[PDB]
Amino acid sequence: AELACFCYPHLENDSYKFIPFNNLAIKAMLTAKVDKKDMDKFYDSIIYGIAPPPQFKKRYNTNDNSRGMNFETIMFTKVAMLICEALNSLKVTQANVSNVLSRVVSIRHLENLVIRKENPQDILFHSKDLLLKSTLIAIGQSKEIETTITAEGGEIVFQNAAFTMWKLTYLEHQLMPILDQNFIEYKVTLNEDKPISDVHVKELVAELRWQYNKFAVITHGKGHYRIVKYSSVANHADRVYATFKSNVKTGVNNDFNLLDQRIIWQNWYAFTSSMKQGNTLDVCKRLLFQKMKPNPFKGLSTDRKMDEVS
Amino acid sequence: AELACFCYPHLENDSYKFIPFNNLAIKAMLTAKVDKKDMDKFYDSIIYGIAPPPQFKKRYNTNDNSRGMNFETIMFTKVAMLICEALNSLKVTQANVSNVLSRVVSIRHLENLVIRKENPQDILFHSKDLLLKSTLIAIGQSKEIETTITAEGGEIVFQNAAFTMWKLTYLEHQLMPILDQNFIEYKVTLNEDKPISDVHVKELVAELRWQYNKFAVITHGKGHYRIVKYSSVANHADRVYATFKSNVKTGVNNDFNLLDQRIIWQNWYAFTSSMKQGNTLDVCKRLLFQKMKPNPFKGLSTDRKMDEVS
Amino acid sequence: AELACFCYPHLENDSYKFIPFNNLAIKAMLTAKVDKKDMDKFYDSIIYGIAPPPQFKKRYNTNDNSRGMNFETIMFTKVAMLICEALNSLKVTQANVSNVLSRVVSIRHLENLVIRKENPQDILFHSKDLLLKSTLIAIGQSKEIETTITAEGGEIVFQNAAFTMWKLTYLEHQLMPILDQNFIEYKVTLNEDKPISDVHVKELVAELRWQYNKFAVITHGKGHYRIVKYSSVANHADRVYATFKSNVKTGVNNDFNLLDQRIIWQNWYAFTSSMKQGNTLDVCKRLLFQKMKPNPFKGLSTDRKMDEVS
Amino acid sequence: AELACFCYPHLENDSYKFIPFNNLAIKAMLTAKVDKKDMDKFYDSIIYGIAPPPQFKKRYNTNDNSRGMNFETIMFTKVAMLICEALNSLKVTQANVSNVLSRVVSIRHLENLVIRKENPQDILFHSKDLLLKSTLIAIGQSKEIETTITAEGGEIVFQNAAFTMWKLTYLEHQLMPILDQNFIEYKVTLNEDKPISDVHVKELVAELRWQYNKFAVITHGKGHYRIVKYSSVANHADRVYATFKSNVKTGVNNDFNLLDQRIIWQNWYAFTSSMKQGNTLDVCKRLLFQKMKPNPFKGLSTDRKMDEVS
Amino acid sequence: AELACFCYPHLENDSYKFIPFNNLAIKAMLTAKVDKKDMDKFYDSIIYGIAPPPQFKKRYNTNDNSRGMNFETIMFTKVAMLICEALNSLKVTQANVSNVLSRVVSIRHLENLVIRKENPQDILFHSKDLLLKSTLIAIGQSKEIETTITAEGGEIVFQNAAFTMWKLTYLEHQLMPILDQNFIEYKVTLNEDKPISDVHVKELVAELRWQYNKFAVITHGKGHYRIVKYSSVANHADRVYATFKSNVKTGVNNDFNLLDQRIIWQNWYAFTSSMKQGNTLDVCKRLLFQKMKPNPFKGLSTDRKMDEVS
Amino acid sequence: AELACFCYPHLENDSYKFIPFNNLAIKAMLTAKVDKKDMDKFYDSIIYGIAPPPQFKKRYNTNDNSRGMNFETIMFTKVAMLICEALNSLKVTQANVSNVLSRVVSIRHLENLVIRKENPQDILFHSKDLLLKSTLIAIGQSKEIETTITAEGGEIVFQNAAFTMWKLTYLEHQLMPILDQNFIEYKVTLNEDKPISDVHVKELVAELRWQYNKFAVITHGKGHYRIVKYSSVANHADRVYATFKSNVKTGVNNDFNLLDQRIIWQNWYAFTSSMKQGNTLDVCKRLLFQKMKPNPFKGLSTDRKMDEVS
Ligand SMILES: [Mg+2]
Ligand SMILES: [Mg+2]
Ligand SMILES: [Mg+2]
Ligand SMILES: [Mg+2]
Ligand SMILES: [Mg+2]
Ligand SMILES: [Mg+2]
Repeated sequence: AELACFCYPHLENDSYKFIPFNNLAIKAMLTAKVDKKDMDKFYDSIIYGIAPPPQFKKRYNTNDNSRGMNFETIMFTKVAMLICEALNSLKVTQANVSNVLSRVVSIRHLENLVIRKENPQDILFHSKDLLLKSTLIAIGQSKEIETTITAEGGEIVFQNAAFTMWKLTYLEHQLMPILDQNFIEYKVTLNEDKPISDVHVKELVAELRWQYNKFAVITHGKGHYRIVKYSSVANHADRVYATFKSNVKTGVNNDFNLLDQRIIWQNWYAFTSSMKQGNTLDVCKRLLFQKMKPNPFKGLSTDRKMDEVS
Repeated sequence: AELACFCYPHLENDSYKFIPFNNLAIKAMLTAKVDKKDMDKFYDSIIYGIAPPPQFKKRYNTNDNSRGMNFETIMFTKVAMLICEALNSLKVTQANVSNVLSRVVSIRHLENLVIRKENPQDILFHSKDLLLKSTLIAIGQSKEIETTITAEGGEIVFQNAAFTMWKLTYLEHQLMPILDQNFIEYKVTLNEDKPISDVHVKELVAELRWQYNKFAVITHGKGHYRIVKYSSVANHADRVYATFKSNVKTGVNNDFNLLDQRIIWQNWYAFTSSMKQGNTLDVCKRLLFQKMKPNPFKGLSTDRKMDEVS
Repeated sequence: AELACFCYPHLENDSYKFIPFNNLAIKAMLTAKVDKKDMDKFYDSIIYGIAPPPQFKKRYNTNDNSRGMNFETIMFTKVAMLICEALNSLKVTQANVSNVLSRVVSIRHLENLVIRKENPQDILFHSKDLLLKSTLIAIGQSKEIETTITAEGGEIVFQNAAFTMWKLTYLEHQLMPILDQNFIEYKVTLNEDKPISDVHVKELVAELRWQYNKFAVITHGKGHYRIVKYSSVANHADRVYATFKSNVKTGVNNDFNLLDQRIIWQNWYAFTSSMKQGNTLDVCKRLLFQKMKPNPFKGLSTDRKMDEVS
Repeated sequence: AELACFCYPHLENDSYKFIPFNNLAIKAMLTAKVDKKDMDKFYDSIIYGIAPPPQFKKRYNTNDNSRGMNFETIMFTKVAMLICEALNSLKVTQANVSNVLSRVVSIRHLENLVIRKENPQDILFHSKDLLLKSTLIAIGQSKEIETTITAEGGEIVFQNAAFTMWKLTYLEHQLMPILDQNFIEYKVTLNEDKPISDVHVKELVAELRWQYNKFAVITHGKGHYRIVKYSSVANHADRVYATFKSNVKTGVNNDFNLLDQRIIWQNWYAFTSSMKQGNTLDVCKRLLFQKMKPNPFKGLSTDRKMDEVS
Repeated sequence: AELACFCYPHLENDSYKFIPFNNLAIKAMLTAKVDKKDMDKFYDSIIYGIAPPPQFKKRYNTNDNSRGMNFETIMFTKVAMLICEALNSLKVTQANVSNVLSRVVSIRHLENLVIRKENPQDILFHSKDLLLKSTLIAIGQSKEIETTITAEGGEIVFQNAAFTMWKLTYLEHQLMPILDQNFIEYKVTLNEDKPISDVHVKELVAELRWQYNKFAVITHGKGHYRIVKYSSVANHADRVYATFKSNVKTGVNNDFNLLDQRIIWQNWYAFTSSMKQGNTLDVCKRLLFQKMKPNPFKGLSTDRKMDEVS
Repeated sequence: AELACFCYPHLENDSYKFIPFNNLAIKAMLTAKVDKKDMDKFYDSIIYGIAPPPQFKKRYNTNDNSRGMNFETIMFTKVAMLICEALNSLKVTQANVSNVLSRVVSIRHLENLVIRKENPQDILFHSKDLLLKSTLIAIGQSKEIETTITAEGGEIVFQNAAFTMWKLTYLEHQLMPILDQNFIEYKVTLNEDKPISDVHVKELVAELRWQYNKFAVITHGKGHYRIVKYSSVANHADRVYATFKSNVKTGVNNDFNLLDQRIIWQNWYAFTSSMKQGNTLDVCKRLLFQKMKPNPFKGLSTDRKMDEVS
């Protein structure tokens, strides 16, 4: 959903502060009759303050809508505050306000950060500057790359010198949980942005082949690996391509990190290298469905299997 | 119930302060044997302080009484405090104390205000002067008209530039809930006290005809619409008339706002216009039961129906 | 789903008997690896007997599939028995078996009949020939028209000399309940197949205008009215048309009862009269979205409203 | 545990009938003081009948013993009856009684058969001769090979023309459940005892490599595959060897079916082929821990992965 | 309580049959106003049949009485039936009826027999003649001695060739449970009425010294041992003496089995041998409180302790 | 477990402070792939701080490990803090840090101290110096002897001028409870370290013989008695000997307090006196299993028994 779904802008001393919505103001908005002239304007409830633009009604779950968010949970307020805390660390100028609030962000990413920020064991609980960097990356108002320390979080299921792998907890989420219960996705983040030695890559690939054999290793180009079910690689190719296409139409720069060719699924490296060369979706997606002949380390499966036998 | 059911007056520096009753003092009063000479005087429990006059015993629920209030709930204290907070914002002089405490008020209205005052999303939680205006209107110690910002509250089910419509939550109430579970009533308050354009009236009437077709649109003359079941319009006519009659006997001024003739139920506008002309109950009530031939906007039902089909 | 999802055919003395599936046989089928040569053939589990053809896997709910049926409930067995009881009342010859088992039927209709058959108050519990007629209509192996006595059932919400109106209980269903909780549909069945006097039609239309004002009165042409939300008339038009189209391609006769023009929604009568004239979907569906100028009984709303006021 | 833990022998007309123990007779036995002269003799409680020999005390769970069985469950009686039903289908002669009752059997195998026998969907519920064959195989009083139709049961997780694979449910068991909750074991039984075509083997191996990559495919030589965690192959090698060794000392014939070399784990085929050649445990077990260079079908993993991508 | 608390006599063909009371007839009796002339006569409720004599009111628990029985439990009916079943196995003649019904019996003993009779594992469930012998002993209408096979029952906590020891379950009882939760009593019954070898006595005494060191071994003279807390031996001496005294006044024969002098508590053997010589209570009870110098088997404690160390 | 399982060292101003681990840092460590070069080094999670050395993985309960501790309970943090509070009361120098953190301690002892420290009735709650002395004794960084005031705690079941006896509550523990539910152990601590008069010893031995007859009175040499089941004396002899042996190899001084010969179990005094003379395990352990002929106070059992009879 867009940032304008959680906060509205307020000017103070020619510097913009952002304010979370009340959920009762959202609920009043969803019952409002509004002119089409006013659907892009912020709504005013008399009782509960300002509400998002009525054009965003579909972002909110209703008796009719299940494809939105659960805006009446406490989590909605925590995520709105988190966004607002980060938008206020910038001082957005009037020229920029409409653009920042238009940015579409992952609610599940933001919720996971709240879970990190409120956990006293997590470094984000103790470093207001780390949390701010983490949130700024999430809401796309920073060009730093998400790494382990700035990751959205989840359950750590594997760690080594170079990588931390997280299980994404989206089924348990309060604000916008994934509905199909057959969902499983993992994330591999970089600990540092340095080059990685071959042994630390071998360790990762061994774990993925042994424990995540039914998962593809892909990426959306923003610097980290995503461990997704093979039955969903086709949908991921669609969304990655739409984003690559939409950014070519808008002029936004498309720098896509293909990551290590030894870790990424071979077919996915093909589909995304082709995409990075400029080919259309159909040229690109057909490479997902080919069976390619060749790979990087051999016998990794056997080593781990023989370790278990002991 | 009368204001004297929640507070008693105490003098300090020739200015009256009001003090909420303890519910255990009420419970002691309900067991007291009192002279008829003393039934209009405030009762003294030895253990729990002052108690309402014993003539008010019927206002309180007992093993025998179900037509009173649940004075032992925490809500009774909150409502008593709310009343007392407003009575203390005035400085009632000795000549006036008996009259203010004699005023009969809607407990359900007062309870709903408590629900607004204790809700951090509600403007009443943040504006002590709005809350005071709201309470003063409720306890009839102000001649301002209830509007959306000063409304008793409830669930917002419709809003536009001119109107907010509230569902009255009286079944869930703690202090004096409505007992029949077949109850449904709605309230339409004015957002501002200005004149209203024809489009904003058309929007309201369309919603009422489409979503509240089984409800009459009536008013008690105090500036807002009440959406009530047709099976209860007869009882409402009684109470509105009794009030109009009792105020003619007492000399209290009867200014009755008939509201927009395009919104009010046609028959009800008739019964109340006749009442405002001075006719008796029987002349007036018989106009409720006539079927009148004609109305203000045609095809509003069809427009909304055709919108839904898309 | 097709009849072959609940029973398989077995020959005895050149007369076909049908046998319900075990749900564990279905569960074994859903784990089976089967040649494409064999996907239209009945599956053999070793432990639990015969199972439906693997081409029907999608009809059954899985960890992956939610758009099928809950075949592991007791209700699945009751519905399979009901089908089988009716298929055995016929003696289907070898030429016919594949055609009967190919027939697609409403599981919710069949489940509702089970609820009637097992209820000792219901005439279906007492008349094995009524139940058989009811089931034969449901599984499309009879050309009699569904009437009140043979209806699928539900909660009776209105009855008069000519009509019974049923609320469809599909949200509570065990085998294939409707998932959106915003669902409400009603059914109006004929008590007898005779002509209906004008007063009995006036009674029905009055109830629908007063109590079901937010519902369209439509029909699928098989002899009874369906009371559906206006927001769903578009989807109903699609399915009715597909059926009318698919039967023109297959040569199946399309007799469509347009029912009383005074009861059916005006726009729907148009879309279906146009369909019955042979026009394409787009010519027909556009008549759903027009606003037409004129209707049959006037003042019915007012009469019922005035009755309530008393 | 030994068969003498569930039944005792009783002679009628020079033919032996077997009788299940009462669990209260077992409980009396566990409190009994018995001469060492009598520890191999059946115990007599006065109140509850005959009880197992006191030398079997350790087979029964106590406040002190957790490595025995839950003899006070209803399941103990069902398993005792099942054993007794099968022992009575034979007519064991006096020379044989001590030998049959000495036979050690898998309680979990017997419990699983009870779960099949009491399930109306299961063929064992309907065929008293199949159930008897199944039980006779289980209690080692038959030289037929366990196949799908005679299998102990469990959840079917894969089936094809040649094989059925079962998940062993031992954690849910009442009489002697597996305690570590980290347990998972699967069983692959033959549907028929015929030769198996190469495609049906390819189908099995593809499923095992894709869905059971973290499992070894081994066998105990009695005609079916066992899918066990690699971390437990070492323990299985011990038990298989002890049995092979103990049968060489006792003269019992050791026919060990090595099954298909394309399905069995390569190392396990080695350890068991060596065992079948007569080598000692240490020569044999060391072959489990080698990493061997080569295998039967290549690209099976890739085919299944590419199927999922579609 | 007396037998007349559970049944009343009814004559048929000059042979007496006994009939259980309805608990509602008892409840009517406890509200009845009755002449003192009629307190020893059976009461007639009009609605529920015959009720016990009103002189027995104190035997029944009331809002006022806790020292009686819970006559409204199902257990009361089962115990009444058990008594009645045994009274009907005799054919009590008119001369005898008043005497049998006057007999005072242990309700807890009778309840325990019901628990044995309704247990399919218990021989009493299968032998109507054993159950009858057991009940006849209990209600003192038989001079046979209670043994293991005829015991009242409970949990078996020790058994050997000569003895069975039972834990008395009186805290869990439905009809008349022991109220202090600090209660523990055990019973040692003879398996046969033969002489007992010295090893089987050594086994019993070893178990009592090791596991029941805080318990006295006493007897009430009726052929079995009672394992009671030392803090209650004084009360037991009272009741045993009262019975021995009351039977000397009534002429009932007093045969008191002193049991094995090696098993009985030394002091208790003294108090009861003195009682059997004719001394008064004070001569006898003072022997309970002496500390006597010497005993039968030495080192039994040490043997059992050393067994445990291994 | 070793002290390094709860805290890691941090240097400040050439004085060492110790810091508790986060349990999420431990959980990240248990998923980490670590070089063998690094298994003795403290682990760094990026998100949750420092974690114990990976060589300690087995000290922590996992889905696979039940023989470790429940490090995710709040109790783990309280025990880590308690350790850290005591390690910081010392100022451990760099030479010493590795040695202190290597010390193996009783987690159950530490948990019991937490239960004392957080109890406002306990003197440890009020005396930070008593608590520190108590913890320093527990973690073996003090040579004072545990006494009643510094005891680990538990339920007091007996007290006199010289001794307090505690029931060890290890089954209820959160961090590392004893799993067998058949566990019972008691502790007898000295109130003062003075000589004890003969009457106060007689009082203790009387209580142990009467109420703990099935328990051996032993000691591990550190100044207090342990009341353990005879069935476990053999295991205790093993552990006491291993400690005595391991300290002879390491040069740590072995001062073993044999305590009062009148209180200790005779056989145990023998096994430990022999151990203190230098004999091997087999010479020593065989003295546990002998039956020795003679003891200190006679008739103590009889006195207590006779007290109870009154
Ligand atoms: Mg990415
Ligand atoms: Mg009004
Ligand atoms: Mg139809
Ligand atoms: Mg095998
Ligand atoms: Mg006796
Ligand atoms: Mg010690």
